[PDB]
Amino acid sequence: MKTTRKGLRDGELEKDTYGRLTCSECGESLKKKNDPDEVFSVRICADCGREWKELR
Repeated sequence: MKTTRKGLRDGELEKDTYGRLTCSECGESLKKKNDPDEVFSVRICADCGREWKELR
């Protein structure tokens, strides 16, 4: 899954006051899904139709 570090530089994701990676295009905080195998957070945009890996 694409990493947030990349999306940010591209201008798709943005950091909030609480360091919450959300799609700057929508503004609304993305829905974080469970990650059993992944040891990090994952932000998926149901509006844009994409996913990003956020390292906490």
